[PDB]
Amino acid sequence: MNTVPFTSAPIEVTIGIDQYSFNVKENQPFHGIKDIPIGHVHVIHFQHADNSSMRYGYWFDCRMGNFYIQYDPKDGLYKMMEERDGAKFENIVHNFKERQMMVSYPKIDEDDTWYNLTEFVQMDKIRKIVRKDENQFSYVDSSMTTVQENELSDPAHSLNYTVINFKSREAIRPGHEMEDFLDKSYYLNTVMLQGIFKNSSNYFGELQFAFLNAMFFGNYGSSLQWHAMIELICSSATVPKHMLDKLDEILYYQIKTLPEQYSDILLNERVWNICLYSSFQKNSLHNTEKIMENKYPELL
Amino acid sequence: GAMNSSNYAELFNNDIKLFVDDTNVYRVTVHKTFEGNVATKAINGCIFTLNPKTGHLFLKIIHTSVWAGQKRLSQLAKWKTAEEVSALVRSLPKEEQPKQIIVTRKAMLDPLEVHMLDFPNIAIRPTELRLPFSAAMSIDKLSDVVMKATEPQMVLFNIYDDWLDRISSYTAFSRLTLLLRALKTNEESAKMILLSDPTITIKSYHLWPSFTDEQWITIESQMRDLILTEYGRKYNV
Repeated sequence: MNTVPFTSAPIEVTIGIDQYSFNVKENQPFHGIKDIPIGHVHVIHFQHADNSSMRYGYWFDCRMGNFYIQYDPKDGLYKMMEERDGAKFENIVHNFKERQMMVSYPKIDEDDTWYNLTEFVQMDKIRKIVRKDENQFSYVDSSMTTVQENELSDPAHSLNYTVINFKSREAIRPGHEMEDFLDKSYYLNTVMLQGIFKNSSNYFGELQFAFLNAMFFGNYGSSLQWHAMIELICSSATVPKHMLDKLDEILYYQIKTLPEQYSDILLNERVWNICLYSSFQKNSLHNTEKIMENKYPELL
Repeated sequence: GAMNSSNYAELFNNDIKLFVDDTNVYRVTVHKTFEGNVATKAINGCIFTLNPKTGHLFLKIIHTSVWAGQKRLSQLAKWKTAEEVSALVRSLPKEEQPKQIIVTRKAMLDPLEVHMLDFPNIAIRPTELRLPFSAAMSIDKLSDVVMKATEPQMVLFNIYDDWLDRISSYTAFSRLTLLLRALKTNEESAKMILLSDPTITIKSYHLWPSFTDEQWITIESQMRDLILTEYGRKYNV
């Protein structure tokens, strides 16, 4: 079980660790989070009690080093940092655990929620969407723009999501205009899966990462990526049987986890109605369609 | 974005533009089968592609053979339209290519946009205008060339005849829409008005009768009267 210690909690803040969240008071004796399951990515995220604007956070994998949080009173945020001195860190953490100044990652044993939302998400692929190659962890926030947003402004502080554009020379073969526009199988299978992603796992990986950035940070560009990657599959007549069965499970858990009160801004009416009712795959997402109908019948 | 009465004179500036109407591309007669079911029989169609400044009409004839063995023909018709317009633009020298193409129906936007991905500098636009281009096939000489075609064919017309020798393109376009609006509301009445005085003829190289300027005012007057009445009848007002 891994630990992310904190130096202190000098400003009052809501701390998220994956799907969980805890309120910490200004100068409350808080020294971080223990019992974090090894083997999965994690995100630790923040919303200041004084600014419910700029939700921000850190994607990290505990196997890739010893990480802690320290408040920076110049830049005014909780910063992720790496402690390279193994013994100092072990010693720091043991003092704080002995003093019980740490909250426990509160995994329920039956609960596979986090595995199901992160199944294909790989820290090494996150570090290529979020480029800050001097850190093992990746910062994301509410206002970060995507590379595709910047095309239609700082290239260093962007989400390098795979560009998907249904009205692009990339997506449409000359002399196959009508065919490729109404059936995106060639854009999905040859251009995206064979050409760019190499396999379905990397495609599902970016899709799951876009959704989680949307949900945890209200990142608008991420929400657009997540919908785009869903629409590319729903609008393809030819999709491997295992991709569809796995997509149905992916979306089921995403829809299950979405805060009830956020469906209005995080769900795109046109994409979901298309996928579930209009598209080639209307009969292929049984779990997703059942949860969407019982939980968000309004949207449809 | 979309073209309306608030940016109307844009049609007659010196930026090359074309209207594309696809309303006569896919044409059918509906008939009863021997077993008493209903079937369609396709007839020849046309793409109405008009330079509203010059009056140059690029009439692409759509021969019924293009539909042979195809499914979802109303949908294919929009993609066949986009394919032909695109082929037409690529056939023109660069200095003759349109800077904008305005489609009369919004369903043509995505087909044409996709077929013109090679031309990012050509703006594809809808219109809020209700243009009567559907009535193109009430023009005898255009209907004649479409119905006689035995193969796909492109025929070039000037839909203004020689009018621009005497009037501006704003006025020539206004006369054209008045003529086509009349033909669309009551083909028979409109056609009687245009040929009632058999001393006025249509030249071999023209579409419309050779009216003096005063005769055109009278004709124009009669088309407005026709349009107004039919509207009273339609709405009982």
